[PDB]
Amino acid sequence: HHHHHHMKRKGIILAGGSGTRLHPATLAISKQLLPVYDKPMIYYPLSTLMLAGIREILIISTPQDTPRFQQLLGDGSNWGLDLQYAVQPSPDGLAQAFLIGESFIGNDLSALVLGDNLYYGHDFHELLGSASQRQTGASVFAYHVLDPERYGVVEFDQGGKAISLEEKPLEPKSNYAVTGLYFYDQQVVDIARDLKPSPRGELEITDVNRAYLERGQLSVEIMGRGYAWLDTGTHDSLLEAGQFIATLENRQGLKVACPEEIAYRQKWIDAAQLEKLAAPLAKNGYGQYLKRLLTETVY
Amino acid sequence: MKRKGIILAGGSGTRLHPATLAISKQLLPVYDKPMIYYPLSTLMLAGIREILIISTPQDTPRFQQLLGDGSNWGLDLQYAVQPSPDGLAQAFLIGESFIGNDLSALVLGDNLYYGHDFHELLGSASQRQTGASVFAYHVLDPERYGVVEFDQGGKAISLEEKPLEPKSNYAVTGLYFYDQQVVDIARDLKPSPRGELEITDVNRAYLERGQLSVEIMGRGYAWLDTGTHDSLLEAGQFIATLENRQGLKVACPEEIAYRQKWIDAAQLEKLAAPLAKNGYGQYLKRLLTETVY
Amino acid sequence: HHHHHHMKRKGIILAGGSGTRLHPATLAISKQLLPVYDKPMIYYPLSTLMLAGIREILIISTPQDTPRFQQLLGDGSNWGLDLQYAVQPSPDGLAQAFLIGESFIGNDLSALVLGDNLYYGHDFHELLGSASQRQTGASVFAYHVLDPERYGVVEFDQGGKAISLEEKPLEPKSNYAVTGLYFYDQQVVDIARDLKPSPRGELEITDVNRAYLERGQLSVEIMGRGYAWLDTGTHDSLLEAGQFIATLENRQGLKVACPEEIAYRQKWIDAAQLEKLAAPLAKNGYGQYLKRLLTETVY
Amino acid sequence: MKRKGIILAGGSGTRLHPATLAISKQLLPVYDKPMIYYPLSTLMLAGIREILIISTPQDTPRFQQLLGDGSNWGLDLQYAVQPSPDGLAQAFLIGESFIGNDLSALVLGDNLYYGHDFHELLGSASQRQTGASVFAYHVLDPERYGVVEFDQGGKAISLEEKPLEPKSNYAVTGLYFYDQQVVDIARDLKPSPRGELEITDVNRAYLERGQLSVEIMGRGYAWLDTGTHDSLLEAGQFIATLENRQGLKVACPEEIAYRQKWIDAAQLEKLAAPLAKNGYGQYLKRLLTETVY
Ligand SMILES: CCNc1c(N)n(Cc2ccccc2)c(=O)[nH]c1=O
Ligand SMILES: CCNc1c(N)n(Cc2ccccc2)c(=O)[nH]c1=O
Ligand SMILES: CCNc1c(N)n(Cc2ccccc2)c(=O)[nH]c1=O
Ligand SMILES: CCNc1c(N)n(Cc2ccccc2)c(=O)[nH]c1=O
Ligand SMILES: [Cl-]
Ligand SMILES: [Cl-]
Ligand SMILES: [Cl-]
Ligand SMILES: [Cl-]
Repeated sequence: HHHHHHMKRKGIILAGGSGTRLHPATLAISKQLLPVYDKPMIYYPLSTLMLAGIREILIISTPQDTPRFQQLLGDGSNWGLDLQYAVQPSPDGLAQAFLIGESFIGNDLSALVLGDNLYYGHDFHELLGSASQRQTGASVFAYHVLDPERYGVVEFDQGGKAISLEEKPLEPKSNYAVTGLYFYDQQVVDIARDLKPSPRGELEITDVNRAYLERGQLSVEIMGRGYAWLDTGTHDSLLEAGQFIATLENRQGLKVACPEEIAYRQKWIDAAQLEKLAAPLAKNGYGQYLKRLLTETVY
Repeated sequence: MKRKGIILAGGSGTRLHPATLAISKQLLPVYDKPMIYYPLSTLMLAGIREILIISTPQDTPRFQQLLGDGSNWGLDLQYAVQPSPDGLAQAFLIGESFIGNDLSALVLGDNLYYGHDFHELLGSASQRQTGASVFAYHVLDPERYGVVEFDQGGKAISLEEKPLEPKSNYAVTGLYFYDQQVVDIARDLKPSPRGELEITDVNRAYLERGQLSVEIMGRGYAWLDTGTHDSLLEAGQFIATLENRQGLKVACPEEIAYRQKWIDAAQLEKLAAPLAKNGYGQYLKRLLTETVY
Repeated sequence: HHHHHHMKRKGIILAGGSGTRLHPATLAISKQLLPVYDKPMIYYPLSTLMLAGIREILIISTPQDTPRFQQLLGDGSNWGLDLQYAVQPSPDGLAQAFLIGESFIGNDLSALVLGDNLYYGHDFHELLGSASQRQTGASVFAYHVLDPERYGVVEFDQGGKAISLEEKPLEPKSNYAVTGLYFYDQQVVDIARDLKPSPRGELEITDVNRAYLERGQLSVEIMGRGYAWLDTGTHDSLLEAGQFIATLENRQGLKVACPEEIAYRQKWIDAAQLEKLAAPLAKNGYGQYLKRLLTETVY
Repeated sequence: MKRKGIILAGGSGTRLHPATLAISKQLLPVYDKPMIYYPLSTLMLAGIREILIISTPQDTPRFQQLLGDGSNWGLDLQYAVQPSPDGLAQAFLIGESFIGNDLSALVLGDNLYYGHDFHELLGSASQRQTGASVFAYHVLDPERYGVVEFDQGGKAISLEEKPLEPKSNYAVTGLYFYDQQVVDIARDLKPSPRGELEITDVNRAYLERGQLSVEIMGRGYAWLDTGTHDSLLEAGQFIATLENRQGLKVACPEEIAYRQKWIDAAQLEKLAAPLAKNGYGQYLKRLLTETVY
């Protein structure tokens, strides 16, 4: 039948099971509900989507922990967002987010973020706003790491054009890992639907990204060394991520990934709404921070 | 007589929100294990195997999920709820039937202890069949705690809960040993000016009869609580620095049960199987074949 | 007499005494020779000047420690720089750098950096290159901090124009501290010469900066929250600075403030020279890093 | 008999360059004090007051500048040089005349110890008038150290220096107590395959005569060395976490001398005056008026 034709990019946060890998620390709750310093891990990637201008977001978690994500985040209305929830019964891979979120996505552009990925740096807002406005094809970010063999790895020719993607290569072609933030057009769900599980039994995001690469529709932007991309893969790196955020925040007196703040700066909530969000947290440093935001100009 | 143990793992209010909005503090990790493994380990090192875990209505089921009935670790665990955070002394009313006619010990669910001959420092408090024993520890900010005053001869003469003008820098730690008198003392407590049933009031009751032993926990011991986001990060880094230097874990309950002969080599072997692919299971398997002094 | 008229901006690092403040840790050596993680503190501000394109640099230290700075840094030729040395017998204030360095500066533009100031962030190269190219007036950077009362503080009108500078105000007009990096034109030495000591007995850089402000020649650029400006004011912040750098470097496998690297990327030294600098450090991670730089493209 | 002490604070080569290019590692800070305060404090806690400090030619004058003749702290300090890093056992040749006919103890200038009843753990090694005493400690990477093998009954039967295939995870720490035999044993040592005079060879010489006491330093003690940039940062954070929690310092030599009665309240008062405006002087002044148990 006939369709008609007349900002809308939707977001997805994958906040499912980290299996048994960080057990026993994660036996009683999801990794993405563990705090990084002063706030739940999931505030960080949520803030990343918000900085990209995305207000309609699906959170994918396990059946066991969806209610706790719901208690924490609600339907998003407090922060000028709309948050929806979906469950992932079995951790069958990151590309399953698109099958799980098919109805949520509809006919729109989308972005996927890993619920345990934290980014920090300058003009991040601008770096994200950019990729979001590129409507067709896919956009990813490559970042120089010490251990590229743990990641999807991008190979570049001498001109600096991406020419290949390999998932966890034993002999990486570069030290450039693909980060856990992905922007996609309307082709992604069909590409995902045609994926066959890898030898590990999982539906691989690198296969989605390779599909765009083969079509000549993959933009790979370098996220330079002056950005911090932390993930919380080990107990040791989770501790480092906490110390990192604590050092920045205690130095600056400004928070990284405060959603109330980001919504306020985006004009998604007003001063009066922000004041209401501060009232219940007024006795701790978090509510006090929100209060101070109403009476200060921050450039 | 036998001594039963109680871990109070109740609500920290809104103090660490939003980090703790979703889940209680004592279910969160300190480095590589849930915070509550640490006080549980403290009780186990005092030789206590019958333990009641008290937490909020919402999270008691989740402590139950995490720890089970304890039989996998040669423990006997029971659970109870504290409907509202109305004071630490409520532990003895909530746990009155659990305690029965036995000796007891209470540990706070967010207290972490590290040091040498702990097994021995606890055993000597555990051995007193009469009176109460507590530990005093020199801190920078005594006003946050129950504060003990000593006379010139080193005798404890007063306790004040969160004084505006502390008499010393010696705070009472969150580990308490009691005789058969504590339930009856807790039953006669009146709420304090802050609307709480105070553990310090209990301790003062023993002090007034000359039945409070106040042992000094020396500077060569580490007492950490997880009261702020900053100190929480400090506790994790501390445990990480010790464990990665030594190749030995602090407060691994499976290891402690095994060393106490509460489980045998074959039970530990079974416990190691689920986490065989990660560091924790690998650690437990290694405990089967290594002599550690 | 008649003068004639036909990149040349010179740099100065103040690396003098921190008094007794960090004693006893600084009894046996200068604070600016203490390592921050894996390299001496002074590598960081030196790298900052290098990133600004400055190759001619004066290091001001105490008589006691100048030889150790000389042993460490030499005359700069190894790194495509020229380094000169001057002593500050008594810690009489930061603005004394211009009287001490008067002959070094000559008729040129200049930049002053504090030897204990560390900066990290994206397009820092570009942010510095910018200020260096502004030839007339002065350029400074303002950064939101938790404790502005410890610093020179800048006040802005509602339009965002700087209107006042106050040195360590008990009641700061904003949370914007002036950072320890300063770019000056040819007027600075005369302004410094006319300074009278403050009540603390010191020649204040904020008085120099106010002089430019009163003339309408002070540019104050915001260094945003996605940049890290760390100083090493306390034992606690020195520890945090070390952990910060260690987390970035171990994540990325790239160093912050490696002068050999920066000189190589600036074309001030070639591959063969870099190879020679790596030979003596070949057994440790530092020399190994320098070696890897010859065989890798880093964007 | 009296026991003299030696701190070996010599060169770490190019291993931590460029951090240590300008100055030796043991002059750098661990948190708030120079690294060498920590082993000095260890000797002082073992009751040792006559101490020889051995370092590189370049930096001995700077240890002399930092520490003086020790009389301000009720110590008797002397200095000597190790012209080249030719093995720890060189300490006893360099210090032969210093030692004379007395008992001795050697500590490495970059070893940091923390734990309870250290004063007591050292005093019991200090009391042996015959033989040698060392401490073994469970580590993750024993191949970096002198490694001790035990039989089934817990007896030390072998030592290997940096084995490719360690017999256990028990490393010998950098603190050694010796009787009058050590100089003569060191004098007969031959350089090892690595061109070093080995402390492990000295220790094996005592072991062969059944005169090596190998005490276990338990897991409740922290032994830190500052061998890598990473571990250096871990040592500082560890000391910071303890000191800021307790309001008490680890390895403050002025305090240790005062508690040992080597200086009096009036001497400490004078020592506090120079740094009165910072935390360290404020700490020392506070020690005059506070009972710390
Ligand atoms: C640099 C870290 N990112 C970040 C930024 N940039 N901002 C400023 C900002 C948010 C949204 C719209 C305009 C400005 C925050 O408030 N919180 C943040 O966490
Ligand atoms: C280092 C803190 N304490 C501790 C000790 N001491 N032990 C040894 C031990 C446990 C039970 C019976 C005998 C010996 C552990 O296994 N785990 C520990 O956490
Ligand atoms: C982001 C931290 N700054 C930094 C940067 N940007 N670079 C890249 C660079 C240096 C000079 C010219 C072009 C590129 C380093 O090599 N070391 C650094 O420390
Ligand atoms: C915590 C490590 N040990 C330590 C101890 N034990 N003491 C107490 C003490 C010193 C000398 C004689 C009697 C008592 C310190 O003053 N500083 C210390 O660093
Ligand atoms: Cl920014
Ligand atoms: Cl002690
Ligand atoms: Cl960058
Ligand atoms: Cl122990």
